[PDB]
Amino acid sequence: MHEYAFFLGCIAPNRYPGCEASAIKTSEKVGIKLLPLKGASCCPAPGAFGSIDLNVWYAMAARNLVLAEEMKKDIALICNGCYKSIWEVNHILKHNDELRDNVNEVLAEIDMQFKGTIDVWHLAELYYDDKVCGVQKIKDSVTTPLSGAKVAAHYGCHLMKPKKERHFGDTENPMWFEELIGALGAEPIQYRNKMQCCGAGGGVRGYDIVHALDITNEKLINIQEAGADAITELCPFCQLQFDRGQIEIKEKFGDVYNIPVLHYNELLGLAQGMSPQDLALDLHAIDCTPFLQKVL
Amino acid sequence: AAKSYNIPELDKKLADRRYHLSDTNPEFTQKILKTSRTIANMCYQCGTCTGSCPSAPRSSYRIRLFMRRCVLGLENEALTDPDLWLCTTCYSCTDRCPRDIAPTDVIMAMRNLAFKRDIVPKNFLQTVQLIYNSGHGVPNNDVNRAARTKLGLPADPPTTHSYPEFVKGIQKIIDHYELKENADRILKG
Amino acid sequence: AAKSYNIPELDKKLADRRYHLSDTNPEFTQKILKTSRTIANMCYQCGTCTGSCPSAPRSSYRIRLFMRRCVLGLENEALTDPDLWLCTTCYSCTD
Amino acid sequence: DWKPQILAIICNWCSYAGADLAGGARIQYPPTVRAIRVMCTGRVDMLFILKAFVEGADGVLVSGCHFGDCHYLEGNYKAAKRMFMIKNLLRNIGLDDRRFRMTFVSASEGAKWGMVMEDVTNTIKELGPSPIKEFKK
Amino acid sequence: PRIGVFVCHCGTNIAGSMSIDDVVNYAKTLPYVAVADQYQYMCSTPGQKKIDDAIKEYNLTGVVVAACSPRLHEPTFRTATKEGGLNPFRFEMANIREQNSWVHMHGMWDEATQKAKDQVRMAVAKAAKLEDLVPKSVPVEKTAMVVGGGVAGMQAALDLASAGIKTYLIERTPTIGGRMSQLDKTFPTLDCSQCILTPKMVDVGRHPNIEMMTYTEVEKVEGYIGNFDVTLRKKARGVLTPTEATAKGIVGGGCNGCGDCSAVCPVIKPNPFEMGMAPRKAIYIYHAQVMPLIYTVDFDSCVKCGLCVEACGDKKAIDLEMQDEFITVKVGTAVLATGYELFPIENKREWGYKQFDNVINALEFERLICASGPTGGHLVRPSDGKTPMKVGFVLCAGSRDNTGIGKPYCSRFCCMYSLKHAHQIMEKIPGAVAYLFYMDIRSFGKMYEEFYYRIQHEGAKFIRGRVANVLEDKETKNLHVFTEDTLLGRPVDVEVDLLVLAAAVQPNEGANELRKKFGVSASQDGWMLEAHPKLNPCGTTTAGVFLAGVCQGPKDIPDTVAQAEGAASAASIPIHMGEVELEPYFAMCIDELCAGCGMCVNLCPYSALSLGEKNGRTVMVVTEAKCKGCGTCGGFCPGGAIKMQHFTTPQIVAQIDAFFAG
Amino acid sequence: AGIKTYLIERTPTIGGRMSQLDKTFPTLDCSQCILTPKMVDVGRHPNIEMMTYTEVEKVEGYIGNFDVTLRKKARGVLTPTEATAKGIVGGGCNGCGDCSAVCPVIKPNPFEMGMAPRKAIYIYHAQVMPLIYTVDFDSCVKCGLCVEACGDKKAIDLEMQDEFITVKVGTAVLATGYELFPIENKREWGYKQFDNVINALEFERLICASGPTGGHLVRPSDGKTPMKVGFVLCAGSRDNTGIGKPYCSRFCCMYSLKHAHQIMEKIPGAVAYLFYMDIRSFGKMYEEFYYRIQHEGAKFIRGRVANVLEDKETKNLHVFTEDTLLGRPVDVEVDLLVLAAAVQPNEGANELRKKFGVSASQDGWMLEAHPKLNPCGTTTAGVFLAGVCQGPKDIPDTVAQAEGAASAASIPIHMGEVEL
Ligand SMILES: Cc1cc2nc3c(=O)[nH]c(=O)nc-3n(C[C@H](O)[C@H](O)[C@H](O)COP(=O)(O)OP(=O)(O)OC[C@H]3O[C@@H](n4cnc5c(N)ncnc54)[C@H](O)[C@@H]3O)c2cc1C
Ligand SMILES: Cc1cc2nc3c(=O)[nH]c(=O)nc-3n(C[C@H](O)[C@H](O)[C@H](O)COP(=O)(O)OP(=O)(O)OC[C@H]3O[C@@H](n4cnc5c(N)ncnc54)[C@H](O)[C@@H]3O)c2cc1C
Ligand code: SF4
Ligand code: SF4
Ligand code: SF4
Ligand code: SF4
Ligand code: SF4
Ligand code: SF4
Ligand code: SF4
Ligand code: SF4
Ligand code: SF4
Ligand code: SF4
Ligand code: SF4
Ligand code: SF4
Ligand code: SF4
Ligand code: FES
Repeated sequence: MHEYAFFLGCIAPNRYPGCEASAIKTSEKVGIKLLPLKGASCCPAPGAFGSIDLNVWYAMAARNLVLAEEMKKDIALICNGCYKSIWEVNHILKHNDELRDNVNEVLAEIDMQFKGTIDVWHLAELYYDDKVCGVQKIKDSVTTPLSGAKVAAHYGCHLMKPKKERHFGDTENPMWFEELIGALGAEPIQYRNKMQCCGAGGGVRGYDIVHALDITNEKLINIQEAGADAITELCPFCQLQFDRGQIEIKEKFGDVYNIPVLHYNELLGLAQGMSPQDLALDLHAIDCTPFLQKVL
Repeated sequence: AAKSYNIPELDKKLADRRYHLSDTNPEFTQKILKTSRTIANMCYQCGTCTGSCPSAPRSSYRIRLFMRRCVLGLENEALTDPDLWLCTTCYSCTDRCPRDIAPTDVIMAMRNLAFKRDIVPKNFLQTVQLIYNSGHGVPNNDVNRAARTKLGLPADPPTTHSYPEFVKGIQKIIDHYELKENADRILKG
Repeated sequence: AAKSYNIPELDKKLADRRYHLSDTNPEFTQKILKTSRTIANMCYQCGTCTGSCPSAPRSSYRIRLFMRRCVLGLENEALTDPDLWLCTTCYSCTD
Repeated sequence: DWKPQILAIICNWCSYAGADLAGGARIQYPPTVRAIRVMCTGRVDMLFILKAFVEGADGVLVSGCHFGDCHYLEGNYKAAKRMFMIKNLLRNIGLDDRRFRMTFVSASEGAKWGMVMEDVTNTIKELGPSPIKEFKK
Repeated sequence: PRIGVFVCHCGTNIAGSMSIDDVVNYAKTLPYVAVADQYQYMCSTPGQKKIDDAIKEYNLTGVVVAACSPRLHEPTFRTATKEGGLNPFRFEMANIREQNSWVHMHGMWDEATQKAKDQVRMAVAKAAKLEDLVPKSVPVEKTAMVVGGGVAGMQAALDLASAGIKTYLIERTPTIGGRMSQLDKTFPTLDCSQCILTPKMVDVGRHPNIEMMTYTEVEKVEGYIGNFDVTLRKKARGVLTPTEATAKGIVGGGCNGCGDCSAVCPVIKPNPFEMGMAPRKAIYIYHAQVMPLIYTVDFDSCVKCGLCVEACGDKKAIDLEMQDEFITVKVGTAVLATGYELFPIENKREWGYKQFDNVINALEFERLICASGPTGGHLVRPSDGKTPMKVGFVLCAGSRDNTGIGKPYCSRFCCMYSLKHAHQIMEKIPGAVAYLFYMDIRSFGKMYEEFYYRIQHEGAKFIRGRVANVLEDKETKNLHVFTEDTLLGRPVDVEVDLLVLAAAVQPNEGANELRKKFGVSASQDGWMLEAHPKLNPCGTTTAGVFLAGVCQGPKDIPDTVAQAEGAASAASIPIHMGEVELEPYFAMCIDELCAGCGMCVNLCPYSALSLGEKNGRTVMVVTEAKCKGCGTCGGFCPGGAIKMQHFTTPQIVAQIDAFFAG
Repeated sequence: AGIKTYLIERTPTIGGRMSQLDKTFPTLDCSQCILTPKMVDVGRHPNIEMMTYTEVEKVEGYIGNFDVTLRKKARGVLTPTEATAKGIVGGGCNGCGDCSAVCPVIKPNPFEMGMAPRKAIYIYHAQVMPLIYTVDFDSCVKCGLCVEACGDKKAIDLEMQDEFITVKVGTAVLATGYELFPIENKREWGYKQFDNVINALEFERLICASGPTGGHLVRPSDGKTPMKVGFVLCAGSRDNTGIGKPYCSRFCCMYSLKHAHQIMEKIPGAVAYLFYMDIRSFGKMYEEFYYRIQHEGAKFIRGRVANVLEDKETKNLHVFTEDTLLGRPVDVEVDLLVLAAAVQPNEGANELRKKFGVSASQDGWMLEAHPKLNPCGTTTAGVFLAGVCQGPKDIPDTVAQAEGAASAASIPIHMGEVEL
């Protein structure tokens, strides 16, 4: 049973707690142990806080990293934006000496040092790796087939891009996340421009809601045209956009889709037999009941 | 464009549209290069970045134009552009640039300079306030505490919502860079 | 730019800025060539015309942009532009 | 009163070409190193280096082609093995082995030749006068 | 010994960095120096006259010139030393410009003067110990080899043969012609490629002075400028030419190219000439215009069914049990003309080359548009066989790219061939429109700009924007090309029926292996390197090897042919003379110091050293022709039994001693 | 290859334009340094009859025998060989320079594009291959000071006349080169009318260390060092208006990059602006050269220059165009403007190619036998083309073409028979 510190940023615990609950339960069912991070905070959200000040972005991400450093554990994440912040600041401060120095003399005011000893993983990346739980182990753990459901994957942008800074391979047409959805028994479908941004990154969600919603609506149109019955995602930002933004699209525009948006951990819980009440699917703006009727 | 008339609407209408060598700020370019950590002066304006941007088809935002402004040193043209905050940082431009430039990193550096000159949307400042107060950009509320309890999780996550002693360290980090002291001042107006 | 919303201010704000091949009017181009009696389809966008225009330094008028619109057939982009009447016909561009 | 005496033995086909290119490009560096110019660095016998160090070279530099880029297919592998062994001998006779180094400079690296010149001069200046000159007496 | 020291000013290039007067006075006070003197331009005729007058007057044994680099002016001053009654090799230079002046210009003058005095002292010390050498002259075999049967190889072979030298033309493939045989029409004149080349293929096939050896490779090369012992692998073609059949005893003949064999063969495989678009049997020719019309058998895919031999009948041209024969050929010079291949553009995933059906590259487009190709010359969509009406051309596909996937250089001809293809589609399909997504149209050659003007006049659309990514419509299989029109200033989404990628070119497969066999180095770009990038673009640093064609860097057919004839001329220079002088830097074994240990023998890359019998003692023997003067053996030998002719240990040690003299 | 060869040059020295070049793209080598060796080889080769300062009056014959009549123009000074033949044992010209030290006439030097003085008796530069000191008889006043300075060498014959020689040759190679197109016709760029507007060969002479200046680029108007230099690319090229040339001159993008590098490295803090319309770096290492120049910090403005205005007092040049990528008009004020002018066939080249029977291209350059597969030979047998005379090219392509032409001219000579 591999053990990881569970970073747990802002949106999953405070808006979609079923995501974190299913994360812990399903990760324990497969051979992974997710340990609470002691006093972790907002990973300085890369858009809304990196746009303001890169130095304080570095300092806060480094503080989050040195918490798990003192814990002597590897970070595990469930958010693409949190992955950007944590993993990328870890990678930058493992190689840039003057930035290490600057962050360290900022952190020395709170009796705290960064040395760069741990690694950062996304939970879906762990589920895909073969050393850690693999696709076959996921298939083994699945107990409810979830058959006869068309499911559209949204990769997001901060997990895989830029490919010159990550290690997940092709960004033009990846299929790895489609294999994790196929392990659950749901057939993943392909839609036009599947690698498009959801529109919520960089603080655009806050600065220009209509612009962000138009970017989201382009995706929703493509997904409905494909014929999806739900949208899996690996990011609480993207889930919030696809969930709230459907309501804001219904009100600001006149478009109705009613497409449930679920984190992959929530689908994994559904596959492994967790209850909808135990997943808190009532906390989503868009009702999941048609999808539950199909897969149950 | 003959000269300054001091009639504001006519100055706006007949603003000199012609680039002069007095318009270049090499200090601005050097600050951008340092902060962005990218080779931005090596752009040759192929248009791949704009061709990949998801914000371009629905707005006047042109990342290639911002790269050109960076190269030419057009400070007060880049920083005051309201389409500096339409980048979602999706990194498609960086993914595809043939010169290994990070235009989105150039955008991030430009946004930092805009904040230092006090141009910044209010959501950013409100997020600064929230993170200062609780350490969380999206904090917990009563209804989510009730939902977590009904799930079976503790009413608060293991974060600084349940360990408020780390909030003081976060606040010292923010105060060292004076982020709160600038955000509240800008919000006051 | 996702589609037509029929809310006029949002349509104005999210107008599709992206050129499609449905936007080209070859009939418009042929009418322009006939009436102007010039080889307009042979422009290669050097910028000399705009660099010589006396209206360009004080307005948004770009004769090179108008030439590009003519070449690409962008009727309803060229004709409705209010900077179509800022040409003094000084003939420096032609010179 | 003391100026370092550094001797370089540079091959004709990459290190001499690189030094010439640096000169042509007008790359400045201090005038402390004097070169010998053999055809390949395979020509460099160990006794050349040891003779230099016993006559009183404060430093010795041997510059040649990159591995795989010798004009004579493999003559700098022999030189590299010889200089590794020379580094070992100087360490065990108690002379400071950083008085000797072997750099691989290509025909197009005039800038790198200038940087090598600067770094060799700096290192020998830190090290100081060689001890042989007073140990002889 | 009596040495003269002549210090050049180089026209203030040296006098503006040091004190030439002080250097000259120091040279006068140096030991062994008879005369020291200075002049403004020692490389000029008064400078050589000054050297010669000094030699005659002062009875000089050797000459030291404190001037520019030896790599620039050894031949000049060696010839000046010869003219004057000395050996050319009693001369030594002291580089006091490119290694003293130009690097110690600023704010340091007496330091540069001291460095110059030191360099002059070391040069004088070496020259006081130099002695007479005579360059070795070696005979040159009167044959030549040309590796590569493309336009550059064929032109070089024809040029050498018509100059009268017997020539070998080695081609790995069963036919000569190269890429130009695959081209359909040619820019900027729109001539048919095969029509213009077939005359020259026939000339090569008929020339009595050319030994055309197709379907053959170069296993190994040893030797030097004089004699290259080149071993060739004659791959098992499986079919006998009439000459070989008569030699083996079959009077009725060999292969006449009737085609019955391929009419009956049941195996069907892709044709590499048609870039895989077209079928070909196990026994096959690439196209109907191959020069040796001899019908290779593909033994990796033959099932030995024996139907081909029954079809061939009494001609008995097919030998299904043939094996790789090896031949050793002695040649005087060699010309390398290996050409190029298309860079693998499936690595650029944003342009769905392998993943979308209707995305092709420019050689596949050229085969599809040729009238002899898999189609009847009709461009049709690969996805459904329908005729396209909009075609996009992605220029710079994988080129001028610094991301590490593509090539950082321009491929030279891809702007021109894309213009040609746009013209061809607009003239062959009525109403079809060509869109070129370009980033610097490069029409630089003769009539190229006029060709560009004519294409724009016929109505190709030029959109200045590098393509960002390509999406495939799920149903119509149409391709959505996304970029920005940089001049218009807006993003674009052009939907085309067919997308053509103008991919970069790279050195052919196996070219690095062949150039390592011949001893040629590579460029920064990865192409074969030339002797001097400006004034010698054909010869290489290894003597007797010359470059021709795209193998040295991408070029159009005109530039390729000019380069090929230049290489043929350079390869003919030593063959016509019949003599060639080697540089007397050889190793010479001193036998009554050799102990016969044999340890030096393995230190020679060229195998110039061996153990032999002289006066009962086993000593080492140098093949002075094979030695190249590197000095590895002579730097090894512990007993000092190997002497390097112009860089002897006493000379080098005298230089070291003079450096430490104070 | 062993064939005896005549080398005819109209000017008193061999070398051509590359002798005028200062540094060479993309390798940045010194042009004279790389060429002086080959000039010495030509001057010393026993199989080459170097005939400088000589023209071709008439040609008759065919592939077999060409009866070529040469005009040996009155050089005015005797080589040592000719002096000994005429009976002067003491010699001829040794290139001492006393003659030009005492000559009182001063005239412009055509090698230095007119920027520098030279006496009536002169050499172009100190590295001329026949160092023999021509006398310019159109400008000599026959004062006789030169002969007194020459003294016992007696190399100067002020009464020399044009001698005519008839030579029989088997083949002929034409290598007439090129000149710069007259860019004063494009009035919008004030080439002759503004002091600080020069062209690229004048810039190359100004930047060379052997030029009229000490290698220091200074403004012609006042002799001050420029700090902003503009390069107008395509000056008179790809132009269909009837004034300029409709073709690309091939090397002007590359040499403008070289000059931008040279100014940015020779004057500290100087900025180079290139007003360009399709940067054309197509050759080997050319794209890397372009990358390196942009890295060192040349500004690339994609816009063809519209017109140039001169500031009345500072003599600075206001360059007006549009930055097509930026989308705005620009007004860049530079201290020095350099025009990358088009090239055209040399003066008298059409006369010489009509003497030899060669036709012309659409572009005006000499025509080749087959544009693809025979770029050296012409339709008239026994005549071959080499160099820029067949079309503009860089020194690498020119040398490849020259060796190709030499091979083609050797083909019939080595055989010794040709069939008509
Ligand atoms: C799509 C396309 C269109 C083009 N169109 C034109 C055009 O219209 N006009 C134009 O002028 N140019 C054109 N070009 C460029 C033109 O093809 C080249 O200039 C020309 O083919 C160079 O010929 P080459 O002999 O050097 O090389 P190649 O033609 O490639 O010939 C090399 C030959 O050597 C052989 N070979 C390779 N390695 C070995 C080995 N180890 N041993 C033995 N043999 C070997 C190969 O099999 C081949 O036969 C085009 C290029 C492309 C890709
Ligand atoms: C400003 C500039 C910079 C350049 N820089 C570079 C560079 O950095 N690198 C590079 O590779 N190329 C460069 N080039 C191009 C280069 O100069 C040419 O490629 C090259 O000089 C071509 O030489 P050529 O022998 O064909 O012609 P030329 O050099 O012009 O030689 C022709 C010769 O023939 C003589 N001649 C002419 N007519 C007659 C006649 N009727 N009878 C007898 N003799 C005659 C002329 O006097 C001259 O000596 C540059 C060009 C210019 C204009
Ligand atoms: S993709 Fe890169 S090179 Fe092209 S315009 Fe954008 S930043 Fe410049
Ligand atoms: S990172 Fe910003 S500029 Fe780049 S493609 Fe995404 S939205 Fe456009
Ligand atoms: S119309 Fe304008 S942009 Fe087009 S070629 Fe003429 S001057 Fe240049
Ligand atoms: S005629 Fe004059 S005003 Fe009109 S576009 Fe041309 S230059 Fe501008
Ligand atoms: S020999 Fe060398 S240093 Fe002397 S003048 Fe000639 S080039 Fe200059
Ligand atoms: S049947 Fe025999 S002769 Fe005819 S093509 Fe085949 S192998 Fe040649
Ligand atoms: S043996 Fe059979 S498979 Fe082989 S070539 Fe002959 S017919 Fe074809
Ligand atoms: S030749 Fe044209 S298409 Fe090919 S790499 Fe160069 S610029 Fe791009
Ligand atoms: S020369 Fe030296 S190494 Fe070679 S065999 Fe003789 S003793 Fe041994
Ligand atoms: S110097 Fe010695 S090792 Fe080198 S090639 Fe000659 S014999 Fe061989
Ligand atoms: S004075 Fe006489 S010898 Fe001297 S350069 Fe003049 S002509 Fe020649
Ligand atoms: S005769 Fe007089 S003018 Fe003529 S070259 Fe001699 S000194 Fe000069
Ligand atoms: S080479 Fe460059 S500057 Fe010269 S004409 Fe061609 S495009 Fe213009
Ligand atoms: S040629 Fe330089 S190390 Fe051998």
